[PDB]
Amino acid sequence: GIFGAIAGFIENGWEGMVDGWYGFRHQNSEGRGQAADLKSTQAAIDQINGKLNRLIGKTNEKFHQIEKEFSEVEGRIQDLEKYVEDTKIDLWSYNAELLVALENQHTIDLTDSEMNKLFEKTKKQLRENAEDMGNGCFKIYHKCDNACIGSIRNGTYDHNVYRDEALNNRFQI
Amino acid sequence: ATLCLGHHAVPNGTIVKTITNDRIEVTNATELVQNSSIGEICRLVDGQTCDIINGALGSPGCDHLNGAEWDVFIERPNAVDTCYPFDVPEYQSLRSILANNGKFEFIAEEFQWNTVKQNGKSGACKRANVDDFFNRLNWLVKSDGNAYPLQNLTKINNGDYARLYIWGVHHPSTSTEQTNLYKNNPGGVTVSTKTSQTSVVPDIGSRPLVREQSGRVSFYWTIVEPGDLIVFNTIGNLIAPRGHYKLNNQKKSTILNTAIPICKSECITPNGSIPNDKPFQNVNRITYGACPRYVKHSTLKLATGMRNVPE
Amino acid sequence: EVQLLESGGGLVQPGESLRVSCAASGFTFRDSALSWVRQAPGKGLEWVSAISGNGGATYYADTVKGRFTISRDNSQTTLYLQMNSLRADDTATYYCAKDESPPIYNLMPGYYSTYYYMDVWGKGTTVTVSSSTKGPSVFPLAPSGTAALGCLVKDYFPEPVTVSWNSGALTSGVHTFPAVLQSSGLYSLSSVVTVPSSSLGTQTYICNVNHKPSNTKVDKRVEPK
Amino acid sequence: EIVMTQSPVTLSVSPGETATLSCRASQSVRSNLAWYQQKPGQAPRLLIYGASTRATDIPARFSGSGSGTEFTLSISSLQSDDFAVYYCQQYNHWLRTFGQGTKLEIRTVAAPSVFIFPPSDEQLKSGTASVVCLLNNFYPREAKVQWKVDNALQSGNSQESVTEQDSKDSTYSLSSTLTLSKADYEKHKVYACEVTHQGLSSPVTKSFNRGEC
Repeated sequence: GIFGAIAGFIENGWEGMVDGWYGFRHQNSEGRGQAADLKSTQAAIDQINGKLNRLIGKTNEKFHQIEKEFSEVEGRIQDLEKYVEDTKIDLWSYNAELLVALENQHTIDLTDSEMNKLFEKTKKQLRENAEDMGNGCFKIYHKCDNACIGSIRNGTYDHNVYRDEALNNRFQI
Repeated sequence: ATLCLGHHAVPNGTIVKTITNDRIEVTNATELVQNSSIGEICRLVDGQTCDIINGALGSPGCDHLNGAEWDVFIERPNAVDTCYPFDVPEYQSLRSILANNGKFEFIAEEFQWNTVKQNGKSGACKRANVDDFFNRLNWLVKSDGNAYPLQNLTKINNGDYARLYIWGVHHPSTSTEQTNLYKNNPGGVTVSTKTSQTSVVPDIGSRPLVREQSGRVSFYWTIVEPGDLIVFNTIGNLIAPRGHYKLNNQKKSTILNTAIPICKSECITPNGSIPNDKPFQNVNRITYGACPRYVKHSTLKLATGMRNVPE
Repeated sequence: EVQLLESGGGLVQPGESLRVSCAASGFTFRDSALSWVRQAPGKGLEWVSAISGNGGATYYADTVKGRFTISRDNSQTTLYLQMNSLRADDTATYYCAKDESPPIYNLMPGYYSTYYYMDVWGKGTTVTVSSSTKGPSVFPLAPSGTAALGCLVKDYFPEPVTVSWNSGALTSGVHTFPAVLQSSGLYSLSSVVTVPSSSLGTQTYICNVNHKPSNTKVDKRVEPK
Repeated sequence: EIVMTQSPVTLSVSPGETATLSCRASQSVRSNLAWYQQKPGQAPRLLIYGASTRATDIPARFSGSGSGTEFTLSISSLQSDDFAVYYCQQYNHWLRTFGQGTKLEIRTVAAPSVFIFPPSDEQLKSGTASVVCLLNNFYPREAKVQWKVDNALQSGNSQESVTEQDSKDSTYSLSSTLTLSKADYEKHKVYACEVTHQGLSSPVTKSFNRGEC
């Protein structure tokens, strides 16, 4: 993707994450855990459903048209009827091909974008209390139990509470 | 502590095409091209043993078609002739008009034919072992007094719909059959409106034996618009109408010849009805109804998930 | 069986709060969406809100955009709706409705598919927002081959009242009409019965009126006068 | 934020005939559109969703169609139990909206039988007088009541209501109440209800004289 998260600085996806598209994995004093992020998951899903809504269940009614198969050679007029239909099919076949190639490129880019947004949002939350390890992981420079990790995931983390502990750990020898 | 951000992945990914890459795996995709039909056409009217032409003439076995209305007339390959041997000089054009019109609404009319006998029947067109005929047609023959006077009859149209009159000319096998049936020799028919006409001279001769007959009937038609009128003129061999069919002003129907047996579906193809949830289809360029658009590709996968990155 | 049951509701003063429960029982695994729809007697339907998965909705109508809040408790399988800052026009029969979507949508089973249609409706709970309960006065509509007689049930609040005749022994020919709302804000309705003229003199007719909201119960004998 | 307008407000269709309904919608809408059959005293029941796809195990006589703006709902073979009200919803604007509602009717014209009731002595002792006019078992629904007190047309002091179509005979009935103070009621003599209805060749008046019987 153009943002460089998915198939980028995030080395691979998690097959064990089956309750969401994006999420958090942590390791602290109490153990190792995994939790999905619902808002970013839903944001991606809503955009994809928006595309589907434009494409699925919206066909157009046609009734009496022209003949498109012929049992006898006729020449001029039949050449014209055949050429008209062949022209139309090639133009629709082009539209369909480009639509899928374009939407797919965009779908892959929007899903990569949602991953990047979640990472950036988390980074800002942690302020000076953590450092980006470059693989989608943050090293958090303070004791962070399950409730602390939970507060980060649900956007209630107060960085000021830990800042002194974190700064001392980060900036030493 | 450590906090890692991530995304899901699946073991069973799907390959899709993008602008920059022919083959890229995503977690999920959906198909945009409908490639199959259930093989049935889900308003249909089954002609069964009557093709649309004997249906219109009212041959034996076709009575079930009386009053029928259709979007698509289903005509069967194993349909068979059950009446006097006939042909239609512009067969495909008459078949088109009947199919396109989309209904069999027949309006009986009284024709005051003079002197001549009506309701001639034939062994080639048996109904319950009794000699009969096309029930929309009226076979005129000479009187018991051996008379077939010039017929000269007029039907005026001041209804609000165009009328379709179907009529025919009989071709006897021999001069004897000609005189035995119509006295005069030769016969002759002229049917005309204000602006159009058809004139036919019978052609006497031996044709192959079909249901015991060497003669033939050739059928013709005349359309009579509102404010126009039709004149029938004969000195013999006329196979007269018993009335006319009503034509819809707007003709929106058609016919499909198939052996496939007859559900609810909006899109019809000659292969059968197809679902219309997908925007495109690969089944047939010929369609009727709310249909996906025909394209040449057999498959087109739309990604519905992120790039799949396992390990 | 996919029926749900709505509990709660009642009479509340404008400005107060009230939450209505919806016991989602049956086929619903409660990974599907649910919605609330209110209707006042004398008005049509109106969609109120919706819920999805966990906290994906967040979907409220503009009428209640800043007042109503929708809760979901999947552990006890009950849907809630906290109706705060209730106004006069909030008086309606709040229906809890199932939500179904075409299978092409709803990619992840839990989250919201932004195209839902309600299939299984609930029994509904009536919520009245006004200022006191009052039992009816019952007056005879006296008969004066076939005669009509009846009872006028007047000046009660809120709906409903029930009317029977001769303790339910008289059914043929009975018509109990919809109540009308008077300018005082109280309801009035009539119940009538047609009977043989010849029965007036031998047969007693009594209308039995029950107004459960005020636990009031009246039998009124209707006599020719 | 996307209004739905059904047409008409109420329609009368004989049982057996096809009843076509309208659901005109501002702004385009095609993917999602649901029809409902809310019988009186019951919750709405889903009939069709999307546009034409009908719900599970519902009769095939309920047909749906439409695209973008104009939508229709036709009931093929009509039954006497179809006297419900029908609605239509839409997607999406993240905010689904419902329709106004279309009332469906199901007989021979029938004039009302008209009865007038004086206030009871019991009511008068409480200080008010309700005079009631009953229009019983009529068809069609359209009916007009006028109240006169000593031949003076009353305005603003009556209320009326009308029953649902009766399942047993397909008729309607109507009750009108004229409310006066006790003092006013005792000041006048002749109380009359005048009824106009298609089944009556001339309007019918029922009346009484206060203090006579």
